[PDB]
Amino acid sequence: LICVNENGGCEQYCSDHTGTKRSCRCHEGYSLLADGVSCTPTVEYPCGKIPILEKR
Amino acid sequence: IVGGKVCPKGECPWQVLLLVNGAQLCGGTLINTIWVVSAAHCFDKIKNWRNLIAVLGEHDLSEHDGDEQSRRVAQVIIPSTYVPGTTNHDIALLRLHQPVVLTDHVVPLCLPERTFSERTLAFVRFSLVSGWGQLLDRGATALELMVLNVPRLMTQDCLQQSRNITEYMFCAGYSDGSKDSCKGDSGGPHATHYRGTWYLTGIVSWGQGCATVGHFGVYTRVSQYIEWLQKLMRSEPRPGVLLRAPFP
Ligand SMILES: [Ca+2]
Repeated sequence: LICVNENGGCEQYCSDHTGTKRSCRCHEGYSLLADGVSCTPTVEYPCGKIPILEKR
Repeated sequence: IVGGKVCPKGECPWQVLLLVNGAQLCGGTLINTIWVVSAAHCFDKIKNWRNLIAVLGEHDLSEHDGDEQSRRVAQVIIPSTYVPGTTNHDIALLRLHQPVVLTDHVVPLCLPERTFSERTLAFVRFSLVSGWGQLLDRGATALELMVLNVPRLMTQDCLQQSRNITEYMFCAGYSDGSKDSCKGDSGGPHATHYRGTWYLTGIVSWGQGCATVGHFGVYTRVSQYIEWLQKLMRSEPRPGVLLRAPFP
């Protein structure tokens, strides 16, 4: 549903249509998981991710 | 940065260093491989526009390690509503002459969308600011990149906590003269963490002196400019080094 509250449960961006219909999205360089809310990197250096910490 | 710690090398991969004739000028944020967001006032007295340089991958200013990356700034874009010498709409979009190559040390900071940033990021309490500016009011700038975690206030609470602050800005920091960002930090990123990802929410702007007790830091509210930023990033380059684009 409308995704104004808690970011509609989206990891990144969402937008709510009509009523009860919502859709999460991701910044470029990312893809939305089958999960519906999670974004997973699609390139080697996605924005806002810190390689040295990411690689652990 | 007053009251901060050294950003470990690599953990502030989007931070940028602006140089004029080889001299430290300002900080900036990498949001893509050719685009750098900074602050308009950083260019008010610019010497030679044909000597503007952006350096990505920088950490320690006294040693070259091969991670540093240098690019000529090809264009500096400033909203029409910005008035040199003043502080409202303190934002600038720089276009690098050639792209930086993303690597473990050079990574862009996500520019979030208007809605997400206003109703979700705008509420995250603590964010990071960084730069090689002064380590104390009237003190010497830093050799290693500095970072400082600061709390964002409500425009209402900011005004009162001090007995000039448009909606294109927001306060953040502390009033006990112990923590803040200084000249040398202007144009650097105010970055917010959300769900495993950093996003650009503020640009280091002005503020009554540096770490001045009874005062908070003022940062450009990036969210008021996403669309402006995006329209320009998706446009074709027009001749000229310094360009003013309409705003809204
Ligand atoms: Ca260096």
